[PDB]
Amino acid sequence: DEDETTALVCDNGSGLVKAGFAGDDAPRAVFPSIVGRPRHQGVMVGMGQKDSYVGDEAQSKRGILTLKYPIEHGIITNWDDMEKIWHHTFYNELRVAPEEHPTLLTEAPLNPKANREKMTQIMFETFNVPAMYVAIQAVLSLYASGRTTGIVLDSGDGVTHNVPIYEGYALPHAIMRLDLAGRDLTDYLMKILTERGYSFVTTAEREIVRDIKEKLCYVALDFENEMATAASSSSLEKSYELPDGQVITIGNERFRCPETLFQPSFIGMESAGIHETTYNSIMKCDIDIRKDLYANNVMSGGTTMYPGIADRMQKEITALAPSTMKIKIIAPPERKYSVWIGGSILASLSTFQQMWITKQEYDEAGPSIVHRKCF
Amino acid sequence: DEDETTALVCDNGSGLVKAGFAGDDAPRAVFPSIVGRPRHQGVMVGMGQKDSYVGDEAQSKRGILTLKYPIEHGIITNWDDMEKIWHHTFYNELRVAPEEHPTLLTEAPLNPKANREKMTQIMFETFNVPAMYVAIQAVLSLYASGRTTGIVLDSGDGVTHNVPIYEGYALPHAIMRLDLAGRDLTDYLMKILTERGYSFVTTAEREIVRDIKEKLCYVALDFENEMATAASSSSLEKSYELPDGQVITIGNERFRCPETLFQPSFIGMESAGIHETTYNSIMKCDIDIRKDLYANNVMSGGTTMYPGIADRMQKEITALAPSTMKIKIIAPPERKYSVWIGGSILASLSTFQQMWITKQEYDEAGPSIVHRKCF
Amino acid sequence: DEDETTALVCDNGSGLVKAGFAGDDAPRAVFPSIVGRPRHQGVMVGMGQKDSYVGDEAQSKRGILTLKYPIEHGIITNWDDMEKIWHHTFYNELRVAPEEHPTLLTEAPLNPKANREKMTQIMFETFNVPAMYVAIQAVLSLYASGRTTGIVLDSGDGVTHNVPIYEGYALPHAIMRLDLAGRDLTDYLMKILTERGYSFVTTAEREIVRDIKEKLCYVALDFENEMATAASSSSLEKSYELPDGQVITIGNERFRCPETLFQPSFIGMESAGIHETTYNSIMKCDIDIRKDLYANNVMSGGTTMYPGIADRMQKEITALAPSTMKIKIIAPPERKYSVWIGGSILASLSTFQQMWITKQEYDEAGPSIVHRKCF
Repeated sequence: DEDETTALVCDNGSGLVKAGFAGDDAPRAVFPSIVGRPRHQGVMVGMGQKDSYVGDEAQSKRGILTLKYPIEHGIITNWDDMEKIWHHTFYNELRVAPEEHPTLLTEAPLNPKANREKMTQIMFETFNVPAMYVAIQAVLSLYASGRTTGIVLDSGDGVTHNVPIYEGYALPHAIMRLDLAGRDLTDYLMKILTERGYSFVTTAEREIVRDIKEKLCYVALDFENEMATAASSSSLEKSYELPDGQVITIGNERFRCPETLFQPSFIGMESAGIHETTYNSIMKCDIDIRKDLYANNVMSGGTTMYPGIADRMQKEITALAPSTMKIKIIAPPERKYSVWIGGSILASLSTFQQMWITKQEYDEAGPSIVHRKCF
Repeated sequence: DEDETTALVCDNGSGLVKAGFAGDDAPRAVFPSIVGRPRHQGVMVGMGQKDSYVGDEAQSKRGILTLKYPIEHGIITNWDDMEKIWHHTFYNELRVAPEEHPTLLTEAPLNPKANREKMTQIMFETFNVPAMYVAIQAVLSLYASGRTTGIVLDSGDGVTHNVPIYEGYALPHAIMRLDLAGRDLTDYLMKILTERGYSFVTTAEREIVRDIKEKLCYVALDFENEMATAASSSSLEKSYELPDGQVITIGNERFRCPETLFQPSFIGMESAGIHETTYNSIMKCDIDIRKDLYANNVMSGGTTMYPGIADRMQKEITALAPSTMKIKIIAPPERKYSVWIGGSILASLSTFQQMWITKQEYDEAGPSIVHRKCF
Repeated sequence: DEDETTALVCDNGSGLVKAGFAGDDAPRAVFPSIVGRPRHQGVMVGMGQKDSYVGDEAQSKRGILTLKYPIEHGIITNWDDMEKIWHHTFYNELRVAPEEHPTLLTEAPLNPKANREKMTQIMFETFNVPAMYVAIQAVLSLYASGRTTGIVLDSGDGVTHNVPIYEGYALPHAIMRLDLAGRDLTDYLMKILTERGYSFVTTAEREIVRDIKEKLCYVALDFENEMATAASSSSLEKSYELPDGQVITIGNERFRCPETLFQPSFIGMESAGIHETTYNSIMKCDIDIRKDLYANNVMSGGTTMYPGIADRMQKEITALAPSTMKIKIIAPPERKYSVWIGGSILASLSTFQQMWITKQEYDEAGPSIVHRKCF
């Protein structure tokens, strides 16, 4: 803010990319993370007002774009289209030069070592940004929620991580990476459909599977109790019309898919569901740490959107843990965008200075600097 | 035969249609799959001893036939001419009534739902065939080979499939379709030729492009290594004169087209060439299958017809995959007809009892019978 | 041999399972202790030649298997895969029926009540074995060493125990269990590396850390003196190249990791190291027993494998313990396998018969039989 280190905020999420100024309630420019290259070349018949297709203009008219995804799962296949993406982001809708103001970015949990310096290198050395920082996705949520201690589960849509939080910042040991997330459930559902006879192999119908799950699917109170229920037909089979060709009936699979977070055995993971993994991180921390960790439990992300994810967690948690303190699960009305919300709040507040990384700080210790200050 | 279920084998594919009886090791009748109706027409002036033009007599004449192609990419646009095609197939060269003997047919991979029942309807209802079955094209090839292990890459000519095989039938989950195939190369060569200065837009010269490619074209050991070699004009440019009235000099382009099978970037595909696609299919189908798959990889169809196809695969495969097992490429002397050869053996053998569909099984499970029995 | 006992010897160890006949110099059949199920489902394409993957054949494929470990901390998570493991052990390489001959098994110290009987139940009632015994791991090592009294430290890999031994057998009261061991050191090394800038979160690099530690690591003599030495780069930093693409420099950390064995303070636990706990076990024991205990000290297991481990013990032990008697540390040329090289002597020998537990005795006494004959 006016030759101040503050930080303009860009969230690099799987669905859309949100960017804007520090100290502002909502993002300015929003577009899909895709960059166009030719798909059926033939040669250039003519070019539609630009060399490469990037952002909102590209998605609306589709076609030429190969639907190349620079960012997914937190990992980037090709850096070259990225330079164009930030160009569209700052110059076209923000209407401000990146050189003039500070930049804040969101850090996907357990991201590769190469990416932090590479992302930073483009903005400082290439475009001369006065300062910039990449924020920890899990840490931001805790301050936004208004709690100073606990355990936070936070997934943007790409990956899911369990990060315990203490008065001091958490370090690698306790934190674990989980492969179960909301996008995963959409992919998982197609796999189960195979036994009756329904298949959606191509990306054209990929969107449809996602649509089916959020409007009609729900989370079973207990999978073991309701399995017996599936023999009869009433609640499990519901008539639904898909606009394109045929009727689809889904019963047991509607709840079988959501059941994945609590029952990983069907999908194929060694680790137990989300409630079991929560116990592991809390247990190995320092002994005075535990009493206020249990009081605050935070559930967030796309996979917690279902009709009652929060209710299941309380029964199970109290059985294998100490009974000397309150157990409560906190789930905000809009936990899915809790990731984005924390980042905007950080920009607004000046408490954020201890947390961030300076350009000079990167070469004092080298490429290992991101690990040194954050997880 | 006479009443035993056995089989009559008729193969509908991208080149020619082969028909015969089970227990027989060679085809009885072969003709191109084309049916003719008037072209310029002018109403009618008489009949050329054939109401509709079908089979071997038709192709030699050319001229009158519309060159209507009943089968494209595994999909048939018009079924009315189909009835005539089988009429020529069984009644003339075979000299046996379809009504009298059971029929075995070949299934084009990832074929549309409408076609299985439609094909079945023509035989059992219209012509009263005692029994029939449709067999999956990738599965048949492995038995002719005699191998009980190995991966089969097979293309009729129209399409390319990377279906996994383990002495059984594989589900839709592990099978991929590729838009890159042997007929494709013939079409591709005209497309690339446009930058150089040659055009073959009309259908009259469509046949000619194929002829150029098979006799003189070859597959470069490494495209990256020989690009430099292009400047020297000795091996690359050969003087060939086309029978009609033009001279065509082809150099870099002769191997540039073959190069397409291993380097899709010039054509315009997001996926990597056939060797990479093989890795994609191998990772997903089953890990334990891999040790025996690399040793026994099989290349078949029009695509692998060009000399030197087997050697390139050996160098490329070891770079992105495990190095704990033997690497060899197996291409039989007549891999182009490998699809048909395997099918005859299944008809001949009594093992196929578990694997086939009877005349009233279709009625018992309804239109959904094909899906119930096979993927 | 067939008529009476003699007894087969099977050691259920940390990395390999050894089985064989009595009176034998070495074990007959050895394989890794792992059982596989499908890792990523996608049901089955063909079959990997077995319903379940067990032993040496299973390890070679290593991909499709779930890497489920039947033995951890001397505790078995799932009994069902165990039945298959013994099936491979006796029928495949021994080429003798378990039913025909008696079985001897190694007992992990301070093991759960359920396990002795459960292990016994499978072999007797399920397979009708004539006789089966489980031996005390700490007791066997002492006889192999040829010493009748002393303090024995023995760790296979999973756990570390300090059990003092007198002319008569020891009982729970004067024995201790430690969670710090040789496999722990492999895990421990990753935790320290965080300060320098190296992190290996995944299991793929887990194996690599183990490789680093045994070839170059050593155990520092008096840690407090050596910290000043840390400034000098001649001994602490060595250049070593990792096969997968990274450079690893280990200095202070190479000796600091082994240090944890003697200095628990760095990790954050209030549990004392091996030399302090040695004092604890001896103090508990009767007053006229200590003088012969101090003269002979036995060190064994993975922990004592590193060069220079024996010398440190002499200096440290006398500091907090009495100085009125000779202090000597005895380490055999091979102590890692000392666990296994104990059971063989008291298996081959006829004397061992009085010590063991047999079929009828288990039923006659009941669930209390393990306690009745052993501490």
